[PDB]
Amino acid sequence: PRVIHINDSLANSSFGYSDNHISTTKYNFATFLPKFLFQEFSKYANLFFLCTSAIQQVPHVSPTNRYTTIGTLLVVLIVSAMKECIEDIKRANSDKELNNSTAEIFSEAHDDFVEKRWIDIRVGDIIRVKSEEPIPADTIILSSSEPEGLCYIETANLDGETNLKIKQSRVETAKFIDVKTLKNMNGKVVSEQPNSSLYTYEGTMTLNDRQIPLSPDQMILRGATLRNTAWIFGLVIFTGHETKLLRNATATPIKRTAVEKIINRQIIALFTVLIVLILISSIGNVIMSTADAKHLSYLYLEGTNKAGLFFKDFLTFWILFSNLVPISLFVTVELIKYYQAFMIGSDLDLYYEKTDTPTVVRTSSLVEELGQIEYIFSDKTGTLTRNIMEFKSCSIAGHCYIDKIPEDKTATVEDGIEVGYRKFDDLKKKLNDPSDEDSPIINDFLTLLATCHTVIPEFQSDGSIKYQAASPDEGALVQGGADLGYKFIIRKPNSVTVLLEETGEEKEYQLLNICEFNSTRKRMSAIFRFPDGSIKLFCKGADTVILERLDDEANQYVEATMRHLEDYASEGLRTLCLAMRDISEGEYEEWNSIYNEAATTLDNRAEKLDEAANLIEKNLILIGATAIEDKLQDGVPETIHTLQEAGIKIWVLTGDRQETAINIGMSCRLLSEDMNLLIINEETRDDTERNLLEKINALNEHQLSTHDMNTLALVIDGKSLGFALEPELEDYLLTVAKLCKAVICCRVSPLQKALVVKMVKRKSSSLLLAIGDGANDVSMIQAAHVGVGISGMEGMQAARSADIAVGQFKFLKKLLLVHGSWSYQRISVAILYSFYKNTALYMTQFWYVFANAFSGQSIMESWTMSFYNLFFTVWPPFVIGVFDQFVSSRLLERYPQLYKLGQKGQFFSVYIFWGWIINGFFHSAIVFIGTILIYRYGFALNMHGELADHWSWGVTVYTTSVIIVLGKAALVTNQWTKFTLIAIPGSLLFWLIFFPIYASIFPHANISREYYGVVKHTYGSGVFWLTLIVLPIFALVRDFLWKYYKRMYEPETYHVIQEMQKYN
Amino acid sequence: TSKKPPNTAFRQQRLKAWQPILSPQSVLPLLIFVACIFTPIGIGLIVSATKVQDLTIDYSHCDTKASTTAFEDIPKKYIKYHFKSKVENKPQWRLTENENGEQSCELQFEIPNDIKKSIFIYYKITNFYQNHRRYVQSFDTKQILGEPIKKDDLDTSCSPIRSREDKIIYPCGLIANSMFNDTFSQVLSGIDDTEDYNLTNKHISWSIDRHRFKTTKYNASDIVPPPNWMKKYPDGYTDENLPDIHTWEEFQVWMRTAAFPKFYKLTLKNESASLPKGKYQMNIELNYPISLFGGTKSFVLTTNGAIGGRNMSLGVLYLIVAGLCALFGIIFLVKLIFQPRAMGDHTYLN
Ligand SMILES: CCCCC/C=C/C/C=C\C/C=C\C/C=C\CCCC(=O)O[C@H](COC(=O)CCCCCCCCCCCCCCCCC)COP(=O)(O)O[C@@H]1[C@H](O)[C@@H](O)[C@H](OP(=O)(O)O)[C@@H](O)[C@H]1O
Ligand SMILES: *[C@@H]1O[C@H](CO)[C@@H](O[C@@H]2O[C@H](CO)[C@@H](O[C@@H]3O[C@H](CO)[C@@H](O)[C@H](O[C@@H]4O[C@H](CO)[C@@H](O)[C@H](O)[C@@H]4O)[C@@H]3O)[C@H](O)[C@H]2NC(C)=O)[C@H](O)[C@H]1NC(C)=O
Ligand SMILES: Nc1ncnc2c1ncn2[C@@H]1O[C@H](COP(=O)(O)OP(=O)(O)CP(=O)(O)O)[C@@H](O)[C@H]1O
Ligand SMILES: *[C@@H]1O[C@H](CO)[C@@H](O[C@@H]2O[C@H](CO)[C@@H](O)[C@H](O)[C@H]2NC(C)=O)[C@H](O)[C@H]1NC(C)=O
Ligand SMILES: *[C@@H]1O[C@H](CO)[C@@H](O[C@@H]2O[C@H](CO)[C@@H](O)[C@H](O)[C@H]2NC(C)=O)[C@H](O)[C@H]1NC(C)=O
Ligand SMILES: [Mg+2]
Repeated sequence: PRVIHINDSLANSSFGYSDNHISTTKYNFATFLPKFLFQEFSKYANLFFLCTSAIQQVPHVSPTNRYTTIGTLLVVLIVSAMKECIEDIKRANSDKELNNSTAEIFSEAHDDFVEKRWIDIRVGDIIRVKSEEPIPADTIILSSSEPEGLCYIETANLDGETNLKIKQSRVETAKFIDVKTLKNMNGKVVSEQPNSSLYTYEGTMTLNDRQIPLSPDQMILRGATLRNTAWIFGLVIFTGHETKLLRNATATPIKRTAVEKIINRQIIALFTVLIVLILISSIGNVIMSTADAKHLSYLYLEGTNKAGLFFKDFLTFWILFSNLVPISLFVTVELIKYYQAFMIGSDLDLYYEKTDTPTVVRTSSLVEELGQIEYIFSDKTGTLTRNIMEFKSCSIAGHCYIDKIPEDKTATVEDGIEVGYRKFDDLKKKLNDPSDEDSPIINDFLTLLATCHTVIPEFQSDGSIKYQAASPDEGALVQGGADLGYKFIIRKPNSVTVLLEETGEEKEYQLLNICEFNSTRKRMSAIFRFPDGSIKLFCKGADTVILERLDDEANQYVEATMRHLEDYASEGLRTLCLAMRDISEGEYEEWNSIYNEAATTLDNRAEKLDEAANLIEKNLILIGATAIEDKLQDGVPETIHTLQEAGIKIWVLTGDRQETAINIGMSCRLLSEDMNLLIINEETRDDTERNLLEKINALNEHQLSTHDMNTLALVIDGKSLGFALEPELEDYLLTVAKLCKAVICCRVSPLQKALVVKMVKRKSSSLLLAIGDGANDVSMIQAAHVGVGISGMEGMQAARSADIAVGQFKFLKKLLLVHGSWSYQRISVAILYSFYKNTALYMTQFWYVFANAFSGQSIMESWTMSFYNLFFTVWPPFVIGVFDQFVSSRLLERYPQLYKLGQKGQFFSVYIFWGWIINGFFHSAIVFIGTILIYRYGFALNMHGELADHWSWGVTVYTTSVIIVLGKAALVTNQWTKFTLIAIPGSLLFWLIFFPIYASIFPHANISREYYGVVKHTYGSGVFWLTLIVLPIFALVRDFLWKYYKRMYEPETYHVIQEMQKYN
Repeated sequence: TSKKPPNTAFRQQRLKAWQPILSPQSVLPLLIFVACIFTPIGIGLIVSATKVQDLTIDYSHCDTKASTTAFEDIPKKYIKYHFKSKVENKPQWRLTENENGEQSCELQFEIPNDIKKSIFIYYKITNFYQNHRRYVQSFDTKQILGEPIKKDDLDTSCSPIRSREDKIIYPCGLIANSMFNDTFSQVLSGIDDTEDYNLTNKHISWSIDRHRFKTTKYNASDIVPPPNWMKKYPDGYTDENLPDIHTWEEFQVWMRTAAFPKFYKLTLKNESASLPKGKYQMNIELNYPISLFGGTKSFVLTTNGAIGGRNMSLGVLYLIVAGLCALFGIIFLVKLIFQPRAMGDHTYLN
């Protein structure tokens, strides 16, 4: 039991409950290393280098300095740490900006609510939350500004439900309205423990004398939002991380890409070749130590114990060759992906002006995957359409009315039953005079438009009234009645006031009861009481549900309305049927007792209420139908066509029937006038299996020509899709879906889109893209590979949980064609170059074992080799992976076929990996032999007959190696910007200026005692400036010639496109 | 409060740049220019390397395969020479031993032309890996600088040769122990109407060596010679026999680790006058046995070159680059002439 006092902040503090601060930071200034170290030492390179530096602590084993590997390791570690700290500070900024907000807490001494901060709120405080502002914590309501004690909370954060919940206070405590009388109430609230079950609460609030029970009907969670109430009084019972909703928060799992697996395979290959090289070197060492043990006596070798000598040689070669796995890659690729994520949300072409919402990339670990997507599971409403509704047409009393009549069927042909289009003026002319028979039906329709809804109107200072509608179609129906002449005005509780512009007098209708919307019902019923004293029932719903519950003997215009639903469904416009019935008092008093039967069962409300209402909706009289249109977004007919041109099969999921989906697909340029539609509409499971078998055997028996393989589409319904996804039948649907070009699913259940996505992703090798809107398909985004959330009016739930937030569907044409091709082409070249620049240098240590008797002697210095990975070869990679464009963005959307190059995997494969590796091996062997042929006896100097040494040659090797690496980088680049000259030649100049300063300053500090006088023997010698010119060209001529040959005689698509870009 | 991203040239990836074109008109001139600039440099380098006139005599096996009573001819297998003129008299050698069995090899050769450049004399040692890991780093620098380092503060690199018979070894290092000790005559003895030719023995090592190798400040009862120095310096170190590593320049030259088992070591030089032609004789105290390292010692007399000394690796590399360029350029030219690409159009090859 959680005993909670009401009016003393000192009494509940003795329990020591949590505070109100929300912690969203990953690290902290108190416990930082014990977690960051364990997080960092979890991959492969980190643990490998840690073990290397740990082994490099034994004496007479390390070929170089004792701190040549721990330096780079600590540098990359502190780089990762400072990046994590920067992101933690950026998160804590918004954390404090959200926590330092204002909140009103009651004061016992002041006897009034004082303004304070959110973080000062404790468990047990009495708070007063103002007009339509959200609840600060888990509070139990004491009173409210509403007379009974009710309020309206919005639960779009703790659920996906879009309606508002009626949370009411108890009537035995709602009499505390005034702030000055809040001091005279004493008692305790025996609450439950903190949980995460949202819809269940149990408590016991004891008042001055006796206890009252509590329930989740007076429990308001933190993600909710107060609405339609001036203020409320709440009692904080759970705060901070002790609430119901933020207790066990969900954690996003690690989403890995295929490029990561290719990198893992390449690292395994590098480890294997490392083991092979170490084994060969150790074998050479042991055989030369055993064979020439008599001539190598001046070294005073062991000889008497070779078991330890072999292991020591193994450790020495391991320490010398451990630099073959560059740890700089795991940081370089991460920073490149981070910059690429930053450079996406910085483009105006991905920014919406009508809403002021740019692209927000939440996860940068899935940026290259934009260049290899094959399926797109897009939504219709919200994604394709503008999510706005407009009342276009109505059909009542067997007629049909529009304002803008087109001249194709302006002539009503009078083919028996009237079909055609008449003006709204003749609607008002048959509305004005009361002598017509249809005018009581026309007015019962036009009141059903303005009364049956649940819109809350509001006035402004300009006088233009704004309607607050829970659905945009009802709001467009209300605005259609308002501009048609029946303006809807002030709505107070339990009555509706309507301003009638025909007579000029303002009427009013007494609202008796409304039944809420349900997806199982797809209805909405509302009993009313009139100025006549008569009780009428209004009911709106789909044509597929209410047409069974009519009296067809009474009405005579059902066939006209069904043909108007047939030519309405031929244009894809969503429609609703409107029905009414006069009822008597005795049946309303019984259905009131059936409603108090449902009021008695709070445990069961989904089963009891909705079918208790359907006891009284057994029979209705049809008034007619309405037609609300939904405008399509701009650019969609072009974007979808461009995506289909590139070879991307699109799956459009529409929550309507078959014909509407076919119409909206034909209008959206998704299909064509000659595309074979494999309609699959069957109910029996065995019949669906037979249909699938017939389709597949009719398709496989004949060949598929070039026109037949492109002109194929699939159209499926909801029931057929639900019956075609069984573990024993999904293979047929999968193998029949890969042949068509566009899939159109109709009447799809919300919880089945994620099922389709998981089915496609579990038995295929392609990457998916789930774009949608609203919390109804959030499961589609959290389960696919590359999720996309459109910032719309249906709620910002999808935008906060999607990997990329996009303004509209028009932007995808530039998100997957340019920012996908580039994001998949840059990272591959960057990784290949990072491998090549390391293998081409740290391999001379292996080619040198043929000259130092396989001793494992370092050819170069100890600190220069470590600086090679920090100050000389870290800028060309960033330039070639961020600031390089192999093709212009203007000439990339025109030829979408280039996306196929990224859709298959042509610029990144293990074959090209081994090619770059063997090219680096070739360059290493070339520089080694070219240096050993020149530095033969060391007599290559003209300074009074003085000779070279072991270091003046290693320095030359290092300089030639870095020059060749920079030359290869320059040959790889595609665009010569003003930032490349500071990376590739800038590094060369940096080395040429830094080497003399280092060699002249540092040796005087007992740190690098191997550079004494090497400056004169290198710069002053005429061999340096000659080898640095004769060797790099000799090593790069092969790559230059091969690139010219593949560009000239055997080009590809991107080659020809770049040629046309350069020449035109 | 406007969340609109900036509009410029960097935030829009609209930076000015240039795209390189691999057109044959932009490739063939490059290669022909590379060839036309590398051919003269290559021929100049090979001409400069041709002017190196030197000599090398493998004086090994002089203790067994050389005569004693007269100067017998040296087999052509050992002698090597590159001079402007031809050699008329074959180099000869003799074995002469004195007191205490101190054997010595007397070589006699003939220089057929006056060398105008300065002369240098090295000893080439083969199959003596100085670049071995256990050999290059095994020497202390503080003892070279001249300080009385205690026993417990000695360098751990010279571990085996460290503190013998509980006495601090002065040159703790494998490089100092295995030192080449074939004393040269310091002068070429001219024979038959030919004067001698004095040589300089100092100022041969690096400047930093002469600046760092300072004379030690030890005593004479705490330092002992290494096991390979017991002959020339018997009865341990004394107040007078204490060597001075600042003037003893051969020790400074030998400490510089070479790069490959085929190396030189500067011993004698003369940069003051020209060496006239004639017959010369050189005495070498055969003290370094070739059986200790399994290689072959050699006395080498060279001059000096702008690039090095009798080596054409740079020239042949220049020639290889020029040949590859001039070959591939003409190959691609005749390939585009006899059969052009004719593939400039896309032709919808998607
Ligand atoms: C005395 C004369 C000296 C002449 C020297 C000449 C040597 C030539 C040797 C081989 C060339 C043979 C034929 C030449 C003709 C064609 C070459 C075919 C080249 C080839 O497609 O695959 C390459 C592998 O290539 C080696 O990695 C090269 C293979 C090297 C393998 C080395 C094997 C081990 C060697 C160790 C020797 C050690 C010996 C011991 C010495 C030390 C001890 C003494 C792949 O890497 P790559 O970066 O170039 O990839 C290219 C390139 O990126 C670009 O052109 C293309 O992109 P784009 O078109 O879209 O822009 C791209 O599609 C791709 O084509
Ligand atoms: C020129 O350089 C030659 C190469 O080092 C060198 O030849 C070696 O000289 C050393 C020094 O005498 C020799 O080492 C001695 O070897 C004998 C066995 O042949 C050992 O018995 C001897 O140890 C002895 O130990 C006794 C007890 O501790 C001690 O009292 C004795 O004094 C003595 O130290 C030495 O270890 C070595 O065998 C020689 N040959 C080789 C291949 O190393 C020349 O002497 C040197 N000549 C000159 C003039 O400098
Ligand atoms: N107040 C309401 N009362 C009864 N039926 C309604 C209704 N509002 C919508 N409907 C009907 O419910 C059907 C499907 O359920 P829902 O209400 O969730 O619409 P929906 O999710 O399909 C939006 P869209 O049709 O644009 O895809 C719609 O076709 C609509 O005709
Ligand atoms: C220059 O050469 C002459 C001989 O050409 C050297 O004179 C000899 O010196 C040695 C040294 O002990 C004597 O044993 C000889 O008797 C000398 N010969 C003659 C003819 O004088 C002279 O020492 C050399 N100069 C230097 C500085 O060594
Ligand atoms: C280089 O060699 C020349 C030629 O022998 C040396 O010049 C001789 O030096 C000695 C020194 O005693 C003189 O006696 C001779 O007269 C000199 N020769 C001539 C022709 O004048 C020169 O000294 C040597 N350089 C050195 C040893 O540094
Ligand atoms: Mg939607």
